[PDB]
Amino acid sequence: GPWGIILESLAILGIVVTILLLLAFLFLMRKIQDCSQWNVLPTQLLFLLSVLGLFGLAFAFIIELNQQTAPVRYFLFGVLFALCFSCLLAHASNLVKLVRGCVSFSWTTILCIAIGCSLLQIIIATEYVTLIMTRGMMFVNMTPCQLNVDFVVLLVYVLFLMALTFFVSKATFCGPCENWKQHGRLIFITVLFSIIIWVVWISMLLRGNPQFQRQPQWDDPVVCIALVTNAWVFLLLYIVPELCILYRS
Amino acid sequence: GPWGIILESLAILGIVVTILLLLAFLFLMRKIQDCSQWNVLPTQLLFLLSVLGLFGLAFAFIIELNQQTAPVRYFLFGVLFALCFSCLLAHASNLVKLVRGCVSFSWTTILCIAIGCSLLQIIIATEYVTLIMTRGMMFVNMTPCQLNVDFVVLLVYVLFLMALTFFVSKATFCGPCENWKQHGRLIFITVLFSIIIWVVWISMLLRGNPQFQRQPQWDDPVVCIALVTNAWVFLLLYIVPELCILYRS
Amino acid sequence: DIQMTQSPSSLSASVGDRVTITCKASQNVATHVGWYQQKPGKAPKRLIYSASYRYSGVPSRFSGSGSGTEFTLTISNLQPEDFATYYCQQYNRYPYTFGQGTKLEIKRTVAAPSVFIFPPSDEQLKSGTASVVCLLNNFYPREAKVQWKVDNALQSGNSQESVTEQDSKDSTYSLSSTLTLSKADYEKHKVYACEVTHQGLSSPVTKSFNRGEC
Amino acid sequence: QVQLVQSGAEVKKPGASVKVSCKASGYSFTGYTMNWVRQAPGQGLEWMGLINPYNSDTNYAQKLQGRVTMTTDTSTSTAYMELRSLRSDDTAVYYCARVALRVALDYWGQGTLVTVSSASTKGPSVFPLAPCSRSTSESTAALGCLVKDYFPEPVTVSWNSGALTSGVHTFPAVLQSSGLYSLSSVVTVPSSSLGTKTYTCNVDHKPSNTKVDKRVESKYG
Ligand SMILES: CC(C)CCC[C@@H](C)[C@H]1CC[C@H]2[C@@H]3CC=C4C[C@@H](O)CC[C@]4(C)[C@H]3CC[C@]12C
Ligand SMILES: CC(C)CCC[C@@H](C)[C@H]1CC[C@H]2[C@@H]3CC=C4C[C@@H](O)CC[C@]4(C)[C@H]3CC[C@]12C
Ligand SMILES: CC(C)CCC[C@@H](C)[C@H]1CC[C@H]2[C@@H]3CC=C4C[C@@H](O)CC[C@]4(C)[C@H]3CC[C@]12C
Ligand SMILES: CC(C)CCC[C@@H](C)[C@H]1CC[C@H]2[C@@H]3CC=C4C[C@@H](O)CC[C@]4(C)[C@H]3CC[C@]12C
Ligand SMILES: CC(C)CCC[C@@H](C)[C@H]1CC[C@H]2[C@@H]3CC=C4C[C@@H](O)CC[C@]4(C)[C@H]3CC[C@]12C
Ligand SMILES: CC(C)CCC[C@@H](C)[C@H]1CC[C@H]2[C@@H]3CC=C4C[C@@H](O)CC[C@]4(C)[C@H]3CC[C@]12C
Repeated sequence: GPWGIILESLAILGIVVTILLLLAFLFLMRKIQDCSQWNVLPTQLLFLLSVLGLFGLAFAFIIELNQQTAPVRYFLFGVLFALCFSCLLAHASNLVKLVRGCVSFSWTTILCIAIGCSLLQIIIATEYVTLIMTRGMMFVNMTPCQLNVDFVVLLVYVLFLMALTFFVSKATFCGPCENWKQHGRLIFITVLFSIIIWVVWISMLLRGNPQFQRQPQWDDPVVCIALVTNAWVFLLLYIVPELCILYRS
Repeated sequence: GPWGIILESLAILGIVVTILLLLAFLFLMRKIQDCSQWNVLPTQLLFLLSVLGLFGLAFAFIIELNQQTAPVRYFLFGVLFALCFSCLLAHASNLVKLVRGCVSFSWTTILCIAIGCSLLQIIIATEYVTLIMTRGMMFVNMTPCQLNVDFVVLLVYVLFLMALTFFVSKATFCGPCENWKQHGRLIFITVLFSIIIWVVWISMLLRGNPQFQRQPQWDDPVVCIALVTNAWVFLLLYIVPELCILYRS
Repeated sequence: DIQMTQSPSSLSASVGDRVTITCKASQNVATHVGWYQQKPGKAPKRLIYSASYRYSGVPSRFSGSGSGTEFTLTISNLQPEDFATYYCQQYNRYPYTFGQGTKLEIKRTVAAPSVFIFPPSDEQLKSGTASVVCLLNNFYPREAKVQWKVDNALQSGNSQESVTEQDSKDSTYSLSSTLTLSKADYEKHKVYACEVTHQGLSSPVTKSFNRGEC
Repeated sequence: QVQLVQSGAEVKKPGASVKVSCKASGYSFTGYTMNWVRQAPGQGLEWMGLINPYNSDTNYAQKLQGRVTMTTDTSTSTAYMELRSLRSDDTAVYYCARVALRVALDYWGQGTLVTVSSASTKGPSVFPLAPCSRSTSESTAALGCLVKDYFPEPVTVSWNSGALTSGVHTFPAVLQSSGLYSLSSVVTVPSSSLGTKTYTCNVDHKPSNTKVDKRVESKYG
């Protein structure tokens, strides 16, 4: 169908936009003097880089499922999504500690929370890919059900990161400080939309696609649609409002 | 050959000794009034509960590879050694926070550190075992070289835990208080002997065995000898001196 | 290896009939079974992968089912282009193993064969050998049993049978039995007969000739 | 779209080696594993081995190890299979089959026939097949041409090459113990047709360039 030419365009424009916003963030690193909201900026740079990685990875699902592209998908998908949600979790934890009235974390500490929370997913993904490509049969003799089950089960730590970020961002809603509540509100909205999208495509891939007798014709389309849509949610519900808030300061 | 009814007898004697050590530690856990020394009594019990788990696992190396024993080996070896070295690391960290004048951790915090420093190895081991059993050729279809390489590489995080415990137990030698550096000395000697044993048996399994033209009839005896020797080092160099020190009150 | 046994080896049916081919695996191969269709002289064609999925361009008449060690290919509405050889293959583990093949044949009414006999030519006799030919024209089914009787004696090991494929017009077979002898062996007997039996004939029919009356 | 084109049929001797090529087009050749499957005449399909073109990793069948060698050429995107120490049971049709993910052997080559025999290229010998005493009622007379002692396959036999199609049966060839082949081509005509119409068998053995055009009639000239 036309999903190979629409989504690719929706990828390509995204690849443009997440660069420009990246530039629109870097210049702000020369102009923001708050010492409390500046500490999140390297983490948001890493988040923008991970969104760019997601938009680039969408081509791996647009291009035919190959013995070359399957390790690329099975490694990069969970790793980049865990990087995004770990950056969101670090920002939400900084907001939790800021709304309560405590001194904000340094940017190095927030970057350590952003990177170290995504290292477990990196270890899991590299172990799975190395074991399949070395000890296994190089994805060759796997049924569509086996591949879908492995792809879903490989994302359990990412789902745990989603739930943890949801609860931590919800914890920002109470406290004596009110000017940090809007950042946590944006994070909460983004995580809720991401959770809804993830529930939708997991239910469609595991159960919806065999129900409509469209397996495995709809697997790569629903995963690519979910990838592009959630990357656009990351761009539009979190990054752009953060840019708007940081610009008027 | 000659390793029969010597390694097995040593394993049975170690089981009996460590059950007696469990009984003695449970007796002295309720017969102390110090709130600083008590904070390590739970986790060391878990340490002892790991050491016993080592000895019975030695039986799994007395029997040949088969199909019901190879996952048991490849899981329990890494899991139990990670538990042992994590308990040692938790005790060493509690000693490091002492000596320098600070208050000790709670027993819950030390036990949580011991569990969390081994949860990663648990995850790695179950991922490897499940992927070998389900999504790849099983252990009966693997060459001895591949089996030895996989067995050595599966313990990278355990080796990292050993090095971290070595460097933490080295760091407690500088301090005003003379009452706590004896425990750190015991931990340092135990970790150094474990490092020596691990280097010797890894070198024997990976490189010494093909150079001696005897493979794989010196794979299981060497791993079982190393396991029994390290468990006896854990009993005699750490558990018995801590028992003698704790008995003086 | 994993042995993959088909049942039956060959079955007969008509256009519009529903047929079922059963494949049995020695070991548990989960659902990693494909089904292929091969025509005489052409490469095998894909029909089924993963024991229940159809490739693109495969008609909906073919349906795969089963799991474990029991698999089934079902053709609902038979077509003239569906008559071919069907193979079940497993790809759970290496090496790949195929079935022995189930040949699908057109079923029709039983037709009696037309039986003729041809002597060796004199040019062939000048070459050195002699060949007597027994021809069976359009008949059904394929199972026809031929005896070579010379002077009311049964010879074995010196006859070769050629059978054509099913005809595209009336779905009938044809058989040719060739008996080979030397010239010195051929110039020793005087009665040369070919007897055939088939379950479309009341009695086994024979055709005889003698050298000198040709 | 996806096409696998192999080389032509080859005839060898039972001490030689054979190379079968497989040109692949319409897809990324590097990212798909290639199997090689052989079929004996009249038998089922037999799997021989695989090669991954990305890293030239091969996997052969147990009974074929030591004489099968699989290579790939990425620049021309062609998979080669070499079989050494050929035997008479290695006469088979060979296929290159591509493996894609989630599926089974979905694309196949047209097949290359390798015929391993010690016999040389020989011209066919054509003999007539006419009844001893015809026209005893029963107007379903049969005539034939027997082609014998030829090598290699194939031979096309046509009765007058433009006229006789009704009731023409060309039997498959049977490999004799001498190493050569033989078949028969029969025709069914009414018992009044012969004696007023000529009958010839155009024999068109290509590897020997032999045409015989033997005429069949009951005895006489
Ligand atoms: C599976 C592992 C890697 C997940 C790790 C999650 C960590 C990084 C998260 C989970 C809960 C978080 C804490 C939740 C609440 C608070 C209280 C606040 O006043 C300071 C921040 C602090 C202390 C957060 C720091 C970051 C934190 C500890
Ligand atoms: C699989 C492995 C690599 C996972 C590593 C993650 C764990 C061990 C580490 C990586 C980064 C770490 C965080 C970095 C910084 C801080 C701030 C400090 O005031 C409290 C602890 C806290 C919140 C750490 C908790 C533990 C943490 C999340
Ligand atoms: C913090 C919590 C949520 C982390 C959970 C970690 C563990 C339980 C998870 C993380 C990755 C998971 C693995 C990912 C992929 C597969 C392949 C599948 O065919 C069988 C299960 C298996 C092998 C999973 C087993 C469970 C697993 C090891
Ligand atoms: C791979 C991951 C899971 C390893 C985690 C190791 C953790 C539990 C270890 C590594 C380094 C350790 C710290 C090293 C030094 C100090 C300073 C001392 O005054 C208090 C204890 C403290 C703060 C230790 C606490 C425990 C610690 C943080
Ligand atoms: C793979 C996953 C499950 C590994 C989990 C291990 C990590 C995330 C956790 C488990 C136990 C944790 C430790 C528990 C207690 C303390 C004491 C606190 O004052 C500082 C942090 C510190 C030292 C934690 C550091 C991070 C830690 C080591
Ligand atoms: C804190 C540090 C030391 C943790 C290191 C974790 C990562 C890098 C390690 C832990 C377990 C390791 C795996 C264990 C076993 C094998 C099987 C071998 O045939 C290929 C490599 C492979 C698949 C390893 C890859 C690297 C790996 C995933």
